[PDB]
Parts: sequence; C-alpha cells; structure tokens
Amino acid sequence: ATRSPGVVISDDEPGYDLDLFAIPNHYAEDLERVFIPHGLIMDRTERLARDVMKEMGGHHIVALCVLKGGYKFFADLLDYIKALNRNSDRSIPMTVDFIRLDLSTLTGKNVLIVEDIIDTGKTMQTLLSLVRQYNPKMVKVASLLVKRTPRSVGYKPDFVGFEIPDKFVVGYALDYNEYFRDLNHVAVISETGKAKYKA
Amino acid sequence: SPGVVISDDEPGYDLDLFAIPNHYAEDLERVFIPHGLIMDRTERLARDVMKEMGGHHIVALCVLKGGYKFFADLLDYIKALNRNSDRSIPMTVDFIRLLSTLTGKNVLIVEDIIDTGKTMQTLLSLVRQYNPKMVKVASLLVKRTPRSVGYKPDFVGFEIPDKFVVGYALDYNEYFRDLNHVAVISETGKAKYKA
Amino acid sequence: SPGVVISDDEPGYDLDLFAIPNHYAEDLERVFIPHGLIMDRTERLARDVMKEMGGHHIVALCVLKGGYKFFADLLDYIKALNRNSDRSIPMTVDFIRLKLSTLTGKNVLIVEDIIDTGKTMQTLLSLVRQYNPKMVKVASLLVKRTPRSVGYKPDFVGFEIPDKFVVGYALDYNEYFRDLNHVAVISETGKAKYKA
Amino acid sequence: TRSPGVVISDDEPGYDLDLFAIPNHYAEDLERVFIPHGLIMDRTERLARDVMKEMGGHHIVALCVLKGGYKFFADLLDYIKALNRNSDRSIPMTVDFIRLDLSTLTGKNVLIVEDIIDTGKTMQTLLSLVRQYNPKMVKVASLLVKRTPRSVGYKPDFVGFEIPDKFVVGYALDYNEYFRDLNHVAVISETGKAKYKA
Ligand SMILES: Nc1nc2c(ncn2C[C@@H](COCP(=O)(O)O)OC[C@@H](O)P(=O)(O)O)c(=O)[nH]1
Ligand SMILES: Nc1nc2c(ncn2C[C@@H](COCP(=O)(O)O)OC[C@@H](O)P(=O)(O)O)c(=O)[nH]1
Ligand SMILES: Nc1nc2c(ncn2C[C@@H](COCP(=O)(O)O)OC[C@@H](O)P(=O)(O)O)c(=O)[nH]1
Ligand SMILES: Nc1nc2c(ncn2C[C@@H](COCP(=O)(O)O)OC[C@@H](O)P(=O)(O)O)c(=O)[nH]1
Repeated sequence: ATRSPGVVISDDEPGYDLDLFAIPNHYAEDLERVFIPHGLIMDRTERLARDVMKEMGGHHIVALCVLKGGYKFFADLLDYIKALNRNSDRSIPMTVDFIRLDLSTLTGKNVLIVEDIIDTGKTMQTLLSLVRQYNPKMVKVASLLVKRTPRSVGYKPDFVGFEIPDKFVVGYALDYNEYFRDLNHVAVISETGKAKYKA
Repeated sequence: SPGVVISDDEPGYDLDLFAIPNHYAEDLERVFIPHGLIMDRTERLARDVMKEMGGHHIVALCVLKGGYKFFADLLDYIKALNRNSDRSIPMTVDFIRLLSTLTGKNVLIVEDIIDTGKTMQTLLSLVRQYNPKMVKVASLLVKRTPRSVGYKPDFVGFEIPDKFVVGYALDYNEYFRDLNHVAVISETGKAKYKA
Repeated sequence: SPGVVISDDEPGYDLDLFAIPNHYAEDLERVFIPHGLIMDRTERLARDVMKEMGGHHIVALCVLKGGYKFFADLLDYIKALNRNSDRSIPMTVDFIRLKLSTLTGKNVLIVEDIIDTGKTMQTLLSLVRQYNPKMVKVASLLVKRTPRSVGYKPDFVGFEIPDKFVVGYALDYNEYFRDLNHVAVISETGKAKYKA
Repeated sequence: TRSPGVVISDDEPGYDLDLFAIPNHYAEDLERVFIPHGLIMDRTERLARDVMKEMGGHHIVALCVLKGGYKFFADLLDYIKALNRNSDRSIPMTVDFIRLDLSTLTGKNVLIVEDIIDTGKTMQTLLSLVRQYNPKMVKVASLLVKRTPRSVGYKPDFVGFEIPDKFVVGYALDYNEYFRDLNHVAVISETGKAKYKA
C-alpha cells in the first residue's frame, strides 16, 4: 500500500525475443517471449531488499514465505537482506517462517509477507487479515510480480518488483504443472507449452 | 562416501583468513567451512543426487526448520543440471513440519545438519509407512559424535568434529543468519545471544 | 541481428528502481542497462561466439584500454561452455595496444566494450588483417546509434543504445564509476564533478 | 609481509577428485585438487579488504602481470570494486597490464597482482623496476606462493594460499593454454602433461 508500482512493463512493447537470451533448448517451442531476464530480477530484488530494511529495519523482522512451490524469490530476497545486515556492525536477529494457508511469534514484530505473483490479490488480502489478527507491530507485503488483471480487487502491495501485463508467465519462481523450474527467466508460456505440459 | 572429512587435528582456518562480519568478531572461535567451499561441494552433491535418483520423478522434501539455505542451493544446482539436459524434467518441492502423496515416489529428504541421527531416523520411519518407491537423505553436515546412534545419510557434504557450529544455514537464537561460512560459536557468542 | 535494441522513445529506468552507490546518486541521470541484464545477454553472446568460430582453438584479443570487465565476463561464460563440451579446448588470451605475428592463420576474436563511430575498429581490423589471420570477428557489448558512425557494424553486438554518454560496468570516466556495475547515463553534475 | 596466508600443509594436500565437480575431459589429467573455486573466492574477498585498508584509502594503480592469466586479477578487482560501493566516497582507480608509460606510476599507490610465485625472481625483478619510477607505495598481491627451497627469499605483502611444491593448474593457471575451463586449482598428472604437451 504505497505509491511505487515498481518496474513497469507495458502492454505496448513488452519483453525481449527468445533469441537474445539463453533459454533451455527443451523449452524452445514452449515460450512466446521473455519478459524479465534472471539478472534483471536479481538487480530489482537487491533494491527491494534495501527498501525493506529502510521501512522495517526498526524492529525484529519476521520474514513470512507463502508455500506455492516458489521458494526461489523468497530465498533470493533474503540473501540480499542478509548481505545488508553483515555490513551494519550491529548483529541483527531475524526469524523466517512458512505459511501454507503457531503464529504467536508474530506479536509485536515487523512482519514481511513475501509473495511471488499477485493476480486477483484475494489470496494476499486473505493472509493480511490473519496476520494482523495476531497483533504484529506492522505488516508489509513483498511481491516480485503484479499482474494487471481485470480481476483486481483494488489491493496494493507495498514492495513490488515488476508490474507485468495480463499474460500467463512461467520461470524463475513460477512453474506450470511442476515444469519450467529449470528456467531462470520470467517468460510468457505458449499455447504449445500450455498443452504439452498440461495436467 | 563419508563426504569431505574435516579431521580433528586442525579444525579449519583462522578467523582473520576469511571475511567474517565485524559484529561476529568475538562470537566465533574458528571457521570450519567457508561459503565457497560449501557451494563447490554442493554442486558435486547435486550431481550425485541425479546419479542415484534421476531415474524417476523427484519429490524433494525440506525439513523445517533447521535451515532453508542448503535446500535452496542444492536445488539450484540440480536445476542447473536439468536445464542443460535437453529434456523437460518436472520436480516436486515440498516442506515437512515434523503427505500420503509420497506413495510410490522417489523422495529426497534434505537436511542441513545431523548430530545424534535420531531426528532423521524417526522422520524416515514415518515416510516409509506411506510406501514410497525410494527415500534417500541428503545432509550438508554430519558430526562425529559419541552421541550418535549409527545413522548415515545417503549423501553427505562434510563430516565435522563434535563442535557447535553456526552460519550458512545454521542459526543460534535467530542470530548468525548473515554469516556465510560454517564457524564454531564461541563461549562469548553463546552467552551474548542466549535465550 | 543488431542485438538488444534500446530505442530513444523513453529508454532506461529511474535511479530509484535499482541499487546505486550513494556517492553516484547525483552523478547519474538514468540507468540504461542493469548489471544482471548485461550478464544474461553476455551469456547468450558467448553461445553465439562458440558457434560461428568456436569450433576449435581461438585467439581472444582484448583492446586496451577502455575496459576489461566485459572481456573477463565474456570469457567466463565461454569457459563455462567449454567445461561442458566433453572436449579439452585450448585458448589464447592476450591484450592489444592501439598505437603480434602470432595471429598468422589463427581464429581471432576481437573483444570491445563500446563502439561509437567505429573508426577505432576499422583501423584495428585493417592492421590485424595484414598479418593474414584465418578469420577475424569482432564482439562488442555496446553499439551507439550515432550520426557519427562511419558505417562499421560488429559481428556480435550486446546492446544498441541511444547517443548518450554512458558509464558503468566496463566503462569509466576519468577512472571513476568503476564500482558502478549498471550502465548509466552520466549527468551534467557528475561530468563536471569528475573532470580531468 | 609475514602472514603466509592460508597454509596448505604437505603431509596431506588438498582433496580427492571425486568430492568435487571436475570437467569430464580432465578426469585423468589431474591427481589432486588443492583449492576449490569457491575457497579461492572467499580468500580473495578477504585479500580485497586487506588491500583496501592499507592502500585503498585513495587512488591506487592496479598492475597485472600477464602470464596468459587474468582471472585472479579480474576477481580481485571485482571484490575491491564491491567494497568501494559501500564506501561513502567515490574512489578512482587505474588498471593496467605489464609484461617484463610507466611515468604514470609516480607518486601513486601501486598494487602488483600475481597469480603464482615460485622462485620469486620475477617479482623482485619487477619490484626493482617499479620502485625506481618513484611510486608513493608499491606492494605485491599473490594468489599462490609455492613453498620451495628454490625461493630467493622474497615474500609478498598479500598472499592468498601457500601451497606445497607441486605443479598446479586451473583457475588463472594454464598449461599450454589448456585447463582454462578448470575453475579449481589442481595438481597436474603425468597423463595430463603428455596429453597437453607443446
Ligand atoms: N505460473 C503462473 N501462475 C499464476 C499466474 N497468475 C496466477 N498464478 C497462480 C496464482 C495462485 O494459483 C491459483 P491455483 O492454480 O492454485 O488455483 O497466483 C496468484 C494468486 O496468489 P491470487 O493473488 O489470488 O490471484 C501466472 O501468470 N503464472
Ligand atoms: N546450529 C547447530 N545446531 C545443532 C548442532 N548440533 C545439533 N543441532 C541442532 C539439532 C536439533 O536441535 C534440537 P533443539 O534443541 O534446537 O530444539 O540438530 C540435530 C538433530 O536433528 P539430531 O540429529 O536428532 O541430533 C550444531 O553443531 N549447530
Ligand atoms: N565511457 C564512454 N566512453 C565512450 C563513449 N563513447 C565513446 N567513448 C570512448 C571512445 C574512445 O575514447 C575516446 P578518448 O577518450 O580516448 O578520447 O570509444 C569509442 C571509440 O572506440 P570509436 O568507435 O572510434 O568512436 C561513451 O558513451 N561512454
Ligand atoms: N601452471 C604453473 N605454472 C608455474 C608453476 N610454478 C611456476 N610456474 C610458472 C612460472 C613462470 O613460468 C616460467 P616459463 O616456463 O614460462 O618459462 O611462474 C613462477 C615465476 O614467476 P618465478 O617466481 O620467477 O619462479 C606452477 O606450479 N604451475
């Protein structure tokens, strides 16, 4: 719930062609276009980590990961946060948990909920109400990707990595029928790939 | 077979030989395994896993909560092998709170440290009862301790002396998370960060 | 292909979207290519290089000076491909000064960090060709769309950028901005701040 | 100039080959891995801050000696540039290459970067040639110092690893331009010496 919408990727002109970057060859016909390369994600994630310690560094941080199979972004975000802490000459305690949808550990602490993708946003909103119930000092939501979808409730994430168009993306932290885990770029899935690896 | 064996006669490296956080200067006695050495070993471990379990679909279970870090890096190296194999390979990723889906599947249990070995032996008995095709355990650290039952993981990163270590994936009252290397905690550190 | 094309519509990113050293906050105007984007593109360039001339032994020549980071990273990806090729592939690595008989009959890769007008490379190619090499191709990280270009185009291009003076990654300004890992447009303030 | 760096003892040196990831085409060409790639990186990171605390106050001249190697110089520079990001001032730095315009060294902090020091004759030859251009401060960094009686008694200001007297390859150390894709420092085998002979 802040002004920064993050790195915007418009419907006019999105992403780069597949030939310009290194894609696993078994995914050659399963993707349409690359929206966000792995390294671009890392750079943005590094800035997000500095945004988090800027607004939440005041109290003991509880980093809360959602278990959607996507551990990748949560692990990367935390790595950058730890990188900041090791050069702060104060030893900074931090606890990390996981939620699948005892939380008494959240009382009076800065809670950071980390999400990979936000589409409808009611999965996210549902989690705020449960965490706020345990009376934390503050709750912030980090999201790597926010899709511009008509299924928008109106809820706005605090820390956003990228704002992407309404396409079904896979890669990096997002999978499809447990496929595309070895793909480190965020790319749009094709009709071929959507049918080939269908459940 | 027992992994990289860190003997008892001299225990890793001096603190000033590597870059440790300044606020952990007095809280450590010695560095056993530098971060880079862990990563290079884990890359080989990932190759060993694909060797004995790459036959069928792999369900990788992370034991919560001793440390997520080793699990994250182990799977990163596994995916690296998968994307260069000219073959679309699916993989299940799950976490254990300490589940009947595990029936007839190739299950990989990932632990960051094994001390006595009783936690893992207990976890194994619970998993086998759901009749999995194969269950193997990967452990980053196995300690040489007289308090051990006799359990040995299928995959071992390092065999270390009987000393309380922190860093990389092992914390102490939610401290030392920002420490990359595996180091022995000092008596100062134990008392400074007690609960 | 001309590589990744950065148009002049409204390119780059706001400085607030990425991590930038605080002592460079006022000295930069906009970030064109983040460090990670350079690396992902460079990895692909390494693949392209190890296909048009990466058959056997190559001689990789880095132009001095102007940069070194791009040459180091490009070779790191090349060496990463070689160690998965199931074949021991030797490689010559050396640097060239622009004011050498080894190049005779060799497969030469000239690595450059940026190409503006292109006369430096045209001049460089004409001299190398006189030593009669088996083949000489040029890889460049950046190629600027400038009205000043003679018309030279490299065999391999990383990014095509607007006619703006950029610093970072492998490009400096009076030996400053070396610690800046993103490619960014230097501001008027910084340009005057770090003058020679 | 008396911290010998990470000492690798000689009764049992390094690690077995099967414990780490080694390129398949080098499987028979090596005997023993001394220093894994990641261990080099961690040590190099520490070296980078040793350098910056002594010399790195202001403007330094990073001088690389060309052996066909460059990897260590590039990695050491990367860690140094990583430190200067968290400094609260902009640090200028010049990087150059020399094989044995040197008026540019006068009155500046000169850092000579070496990958391997064996007898040490190369370094003291180079030192005597640099110190006569009157630099404000000239010091030597070396990734590897071999422990050999053939040494002329020269010791570098900054040392990464002190290794036994064996012929090592990998990471910034080639053998007839081979082993460049090997990221670990390993001992070359007899099969390797003949397989990649000139
Ligand atoms: N790979 C991929 N997955 C996506 C995409 N968009 C949504 N998802 C999954 C969704 C939860 O999954 C619903 P299900 O399949 O489990 O029923 O995530 C958003 C929810 O958290 P929201 O905020 O409530 O909308 C996408 O573009 N690519
Ligand atoms: N950081 C750190 N932690 C250690 C160390 N040795 C043991 N632990 C914790 C122990 C579980 O701790 C129970 P708790 O008291 O924390 O609740 O893990 C081993 C069991 O899984 P085991 O195999 O059954 O013995 C150590 O050297 N360093
Ligand atoms: N950092 C930075 N440097 C730039 C830029 N554009 C040009 N240069 C330098 C120029 C050579 O330097 C001339 P000097 O400084 O020695 O006088 O490189 C182009 C020649 O190779 P070209 O192809 O012949 O035009 C730029 O945008 N950023
Ligand atoms: N790969 C590899 N190379 C080594 C090793 N030990 C020495 N070298 C080369 C030597 C110069 O090479 C002489 P050449 O054969 O090229 O003529 O470097 C040391 C001189 O700088 P020093 O200090 O004066 O003795 C080693 O263990 N492995």
